[PDB]
Amino acid sequence: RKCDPHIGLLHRGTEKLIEYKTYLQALPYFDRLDYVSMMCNEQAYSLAVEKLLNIQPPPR
Amino acid sequence: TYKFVNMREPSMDMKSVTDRAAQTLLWTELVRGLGMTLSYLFREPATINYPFEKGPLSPRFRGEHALRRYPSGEERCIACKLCEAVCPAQAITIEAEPRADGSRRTTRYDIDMTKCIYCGFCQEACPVDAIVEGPNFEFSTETHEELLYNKEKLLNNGDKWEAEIAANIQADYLYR
Amino acid sequence: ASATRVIQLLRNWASGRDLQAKLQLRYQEISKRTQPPPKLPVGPSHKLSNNYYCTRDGRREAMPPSIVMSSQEKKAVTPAPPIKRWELSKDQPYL
Amino acid sequence: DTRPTIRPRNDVVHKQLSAFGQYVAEILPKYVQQVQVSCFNELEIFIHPDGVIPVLTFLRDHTNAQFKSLADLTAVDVPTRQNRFEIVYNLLSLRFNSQIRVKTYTDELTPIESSVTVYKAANWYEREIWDMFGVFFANHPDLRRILTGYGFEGHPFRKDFPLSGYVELRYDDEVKRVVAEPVELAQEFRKFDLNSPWEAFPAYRQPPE
Amino acid sequence: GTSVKPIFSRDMNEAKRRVRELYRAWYREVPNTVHLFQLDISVKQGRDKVREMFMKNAHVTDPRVVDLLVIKGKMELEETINVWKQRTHIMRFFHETEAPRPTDFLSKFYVGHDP
Amino acid sequence: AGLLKKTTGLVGLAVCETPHERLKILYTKILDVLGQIPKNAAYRKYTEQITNEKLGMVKAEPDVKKLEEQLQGGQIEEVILQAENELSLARKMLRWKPWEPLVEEPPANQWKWPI
Amino acid sequence: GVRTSPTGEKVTHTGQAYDDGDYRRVRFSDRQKEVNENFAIDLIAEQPVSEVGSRVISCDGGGGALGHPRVYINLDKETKTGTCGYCGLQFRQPHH
Amino acid sequence: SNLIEVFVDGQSVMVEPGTTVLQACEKVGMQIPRFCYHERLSVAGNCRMCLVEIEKAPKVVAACAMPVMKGWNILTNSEKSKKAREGVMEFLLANHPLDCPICDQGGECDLQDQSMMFGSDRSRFLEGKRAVEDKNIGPLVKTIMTRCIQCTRCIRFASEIAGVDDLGTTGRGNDMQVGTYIEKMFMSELSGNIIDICPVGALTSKPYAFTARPWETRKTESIDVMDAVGSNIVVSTRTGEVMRILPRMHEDINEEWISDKTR
Amino acid sequence: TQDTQLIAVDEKLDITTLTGVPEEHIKTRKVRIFVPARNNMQSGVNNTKKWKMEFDTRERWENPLMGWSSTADPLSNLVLTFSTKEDAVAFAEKNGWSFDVEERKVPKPKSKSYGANFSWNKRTRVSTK
Amino acid sequence: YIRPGGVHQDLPLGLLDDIYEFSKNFSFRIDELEEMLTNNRIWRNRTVDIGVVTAEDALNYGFSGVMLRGSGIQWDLRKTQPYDVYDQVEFDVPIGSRGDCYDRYLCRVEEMRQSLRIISQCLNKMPPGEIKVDDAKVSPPKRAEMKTSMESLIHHFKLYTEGYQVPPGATYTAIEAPK
Ligand code: SF4
Ligand code: SF4
Ligand code: SF4
Ligand code: SF4
Ligand code: FES
Ligand SMILES: [K+]
Ligand SMILES: [Zn+2]
Repeated sequence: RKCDPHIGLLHRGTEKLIEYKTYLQALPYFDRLDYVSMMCNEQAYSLAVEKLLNIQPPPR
Repeated sequence: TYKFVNMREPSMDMKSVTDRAAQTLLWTELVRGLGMTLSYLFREPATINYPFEKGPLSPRFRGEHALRRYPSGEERCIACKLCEAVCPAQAITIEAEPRADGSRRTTRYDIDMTKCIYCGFCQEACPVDAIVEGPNFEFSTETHEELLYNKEKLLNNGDKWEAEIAANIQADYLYR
Repeated sequence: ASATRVIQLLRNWASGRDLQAKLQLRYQEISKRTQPPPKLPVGPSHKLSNNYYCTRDGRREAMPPSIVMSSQEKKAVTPAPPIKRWELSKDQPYL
Repeated sequence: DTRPTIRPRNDVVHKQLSAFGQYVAEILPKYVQQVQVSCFNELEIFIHPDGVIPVLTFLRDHTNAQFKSLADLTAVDVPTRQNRFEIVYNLLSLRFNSQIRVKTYTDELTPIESSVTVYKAANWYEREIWDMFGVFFANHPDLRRILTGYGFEGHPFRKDFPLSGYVELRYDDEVKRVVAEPVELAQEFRKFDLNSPWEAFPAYRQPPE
Repeated sequence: GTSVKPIFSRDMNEAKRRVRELYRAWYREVPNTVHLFQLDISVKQGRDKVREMFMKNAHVTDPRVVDLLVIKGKMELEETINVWKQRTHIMRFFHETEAPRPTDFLSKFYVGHDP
Repeated sequence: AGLLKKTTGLVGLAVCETPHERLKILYTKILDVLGQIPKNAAYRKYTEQITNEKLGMVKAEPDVKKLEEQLQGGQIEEVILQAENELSLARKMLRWKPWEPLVEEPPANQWKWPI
Repeated sequence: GVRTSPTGEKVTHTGQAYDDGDYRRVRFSDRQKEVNENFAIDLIAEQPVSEVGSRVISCDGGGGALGHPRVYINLDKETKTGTCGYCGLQFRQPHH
Repeated sequence: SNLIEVFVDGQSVMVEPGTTVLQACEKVGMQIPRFCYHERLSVAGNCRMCLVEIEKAPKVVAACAMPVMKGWNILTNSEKSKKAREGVMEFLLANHPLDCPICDQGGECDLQDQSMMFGSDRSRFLEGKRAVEDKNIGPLVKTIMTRCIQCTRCIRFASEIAGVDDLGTTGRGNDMQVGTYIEKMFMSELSGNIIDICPVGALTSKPYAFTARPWETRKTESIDVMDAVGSNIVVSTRTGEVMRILPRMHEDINEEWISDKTR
Repeated sequence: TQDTQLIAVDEKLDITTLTGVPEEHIKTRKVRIFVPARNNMQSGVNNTKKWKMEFDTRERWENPLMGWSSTADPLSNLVLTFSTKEDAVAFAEKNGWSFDVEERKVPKPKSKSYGANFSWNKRTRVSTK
Repeated sequence: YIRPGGVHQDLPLGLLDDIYEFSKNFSFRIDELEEMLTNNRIWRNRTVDIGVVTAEDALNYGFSGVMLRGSGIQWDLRKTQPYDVYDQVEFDVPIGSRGDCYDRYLCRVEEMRQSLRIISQCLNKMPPGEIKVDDAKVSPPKRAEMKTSMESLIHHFKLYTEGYQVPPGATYTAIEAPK
């Protein structure tokens, strides 16, 4: 009837260390965010950073 | 553009119901499943015979840090410490000191194997291609201590491999 | 490759497909592992002239968020034009 | 935009969010403090704390806004500001393919009536905020420590909380059970002072305050 | 600017009110949590553990915070009642492994540079 | 009109056997619930304009097929849902009273980005 | 040239040599210290000095891109053979 | 009063007559890039890095030595000013030897950080470079004269502040070198101060050399004890030990200069 | 302006009990502020504009192994940021912490005249540029 | 590999052909999956009509991707909000009718076929161009330029000490993950 999916059993304070590291050192955190579709996480981080930077990636 | 998936309609005619009734009674899609596995039984396996057969890799493989040396003999690391600053896990511990000759040389170069992540950032850091990730993965250990590498182990790893990693960066520095 | 003829027709029949046309193990179609030197191209702005950073400085081009309303006839408008209904894929219209 | 380095700007929708921002601003001027858009076509309208119900109820139900996809419930600590905790909502409009974002200000103690009614997605997010930042929310169905450890102390993403933490764990033979001793690091986090003392961007520079 | 929004405690008494049944439930809670969790702790020192926790923080006078520990203490109790917390979590309050930190300036001096 | 569809394309939402006159009567509902709002209020001047218009093209052609592209609201069955949502708002701010001015300016530099 | 301590403990090029009184020497029995026998100080010492007749000599260090940045070496000090900070290869100015 | 209002890049602010442009820029907060100009030291106007374009002028005005007039718009972010900034910045950087990993100024180099903000993203130099003989003076301060940008800050902080004739600018043009000509050993009590005034690693501290780098250090401030002055200083603990001493600016006690016996 | 059963809180806010820091780490921790002095080797100034919350340094014993600086001071690595000292102390008092003050290092007026560097009866003439 | 400002390294020589070798045969293995799972009555009766979720309930719960598309909801990030070059490529969005575990399972395997289509177009659309932006303040300069020019030396040095100076602000750049 009622379900409670308790979580935290793997929890790592990912963005807590993200604050102390810079963007490049922050990139491996994203690859370890989803351990199934890793480079898709890389895609989200790279798009976000270069969106702030007002710089677009080359077509290649 | 888009496309449905579960929009097939079952036909109510005498023919169509017969196949469905035959499928339910005489299990055919189950037998179809059986045929798929059986055809795979007669399919050759793809089991690499470790250790005698070893999986393929690429000249860019990252693992088992090892300081290199110049063709003269002097080690590459000038203690520029970009690897230390870059290292996203802070596994690198470098302390510099002016050597008796005058040029720098790290008196302490410990990279903690169980803090490192083998991201390959450290080779991209030092402009003298001092530290690189070699092709080794066969350094599993039984005590946590031997994983904690130091300058002496790093140099010994470099002298041990060197030649293998000498060609690796020769076939990859064009890409970099 | 490998296998013999009578085995192939056995697995061809049991799977209802021609597995010999394309398999799931690489035999000879794999590209040669050693490759010629990869001469890479250069950047689009790689030029000795008229390439000052005064032109391309995207980090600088960014403007603080343009404020419109602050605490200190008309017509209704939408955040964006309403989306349009996609048509069935003309390749596979019905699975 | 012949140069390929910088990303091109898009003005047609850029004016559209600002027009929609004023459209929202005029309707409910009791709760909208200020609204603005950035270069990367991202509009943000700022609401008052007690405004979590109607503003989202607006965006969730309006025939011309209809923002129903709740994106994320984030918080951003700013120790300088008195209301350091800044609860941030984020909504996506399915029909109008846009991303609204409303954020408020809140102290450590001051509550927010739970917005699980407008979006039940916030309910599970709401647990994290009190775990992760610690801001309690009023009349919440079940607001639980769900992502941090059992019986944790404090709020780790308060910027006053050490990265390493306060308690470390180990298995102890004399009790045959894991005991939480105070942390004692093998190596100290070698902080890096990474701030060039020259002006970074003259655009976003803070004038003499 | 002294006038601010309250959570539940409109006054001190309601803050005093919520502390009351919180201890009423928690006082009724100590004997069984030991019993089910197989803790080798007698009921008595379980009960007054809740006691000195209760006045380890019963010094602040702001009505907005006192009820925040009430709900914090309220839900630390909820997590215990339904076997969510384990042996390590219940014992964790019962500090065992660390030696007593120094009491006299002689003991502060002898340990190290720490104050 | 035409043949009544069997699926709306979304589970849960079913094809309405009474498409237009149902939408019309609930639309007259959202004309009248809006009545007890003062005219100077912005939501009125937005709504009755958007109200009194799409009450037009529904009665402009009773057929279901053309009216899907009159309002760009997709299939009519979800327009019933969304117009009902607009009805919900008119009831909601009947008690919100969201037209007197902004409650209080934000505490000093409460946005101030960067810091 | 690796050198040994009084307790048979070979020293590293950094100069570390744990004394007998050091309790941290007990991990060393039954096991060994890895010593880079190629002491980095004396595989550069035996390398000769090249003779180039210029006031400034590039110091790429061979290998083209595979080496160290081409820091230019000043060569006018008669009493000091100008060596590169990166690679340590001593360069010399013909004896006038 | 005689205060003169100047509409610097728009915003208009009063200022005393005779005040140079930089003081007006920093009055708003415009940290104008500079190399050869330090607050308590004579003006050189040499690096040409502080070139900013003034309104209604066909030429870019050397803001370093130039006083402000009655009403002026300092084009801080204009293309002409940035073009002037870019031209001279790569000019200084052109003959600069490629030893950032080797030079101790790495991470505390003005020539590095300035190029990050006010600089290009590539090079246009195809010819060779120039290498300078390292002048040897002092067992306490190290000279790598190939890295020198000839800002002459050392010679002015010597002759005015230290009040001692020690260094020169021997040579001419590209071959003019900062040094002592005849060999010496500059020996002032405050001799360990030119290390900090040097914008590049041309002059560095011998004992601290090759020992620690900026991001590792966690600066902690204190005062000097070696003298009764009590000079405010900055300690540079890296991992549990002191590397170098910096002269914390406080004006009255020590300004931002400390003698050798303290650093 | 916010009338919903507001309580007239006349006592200074003390949120120290909620954050649950250890008791030895709230009293035996001197907490200090100042605006960083510019790195004297770097003429750049865009860092001496913010106040920060930094603490007192505890002991740093060398590791028995290779020699990392093992520390047991969790609060040491807690450099915060503050726009103004008034906001800095506001954080300090809100979680009441033994604190001290420090005044913003303000520059003085550099009376600069390049025409002074050359003179006839004035001694500020410079011998070499 | 994918870093802010392009992609770190370039594609090794010949790898694009190997991708074609894999892609040409991967369609067969998915026919093997669908035959093994989709048709079998055990897979359906155990998984179909299980865990249904209405469209309004699904979306208002904050669900996304296969949660929405499988359960009737007509929405996909690439088609609607085109990020990167995903607009140029063509594909189909396999939405479902009912929206149970089975319908989601079929939605996943049809996206697999659609993924093959996107692979086919982009692999044949490979341009002549560089792998990272031509801005050394965000992208590391080439290793050949690393040891040749001073600007490249500084730019890589500073980029590898502190990184790059990102202009202030905030964003919610969101793309669809395969989940
Ligand atoms: S691979 Fe990455 S984590 Fe490992 S040592 Fe190198 S930089 Fe550090
Ligand atoms: S980055 Fe390379 S050169 Fe620099 S210290 Fe590390 S190993 Fe040595
Ligand atoms: S002084 Fe020159 S070599 Fe040293 S860090 Fe600065 S730019 Fe690099
Ligand atoms: S040595 Fe240093 S201070 Fe002197 S002129 Fe050269 S760069 Fe300037
Ligand atoms: S700093 Fe003004 S010219 Fe050198
Ligand atoms: K210097
Ligand atoms: Zn060299």
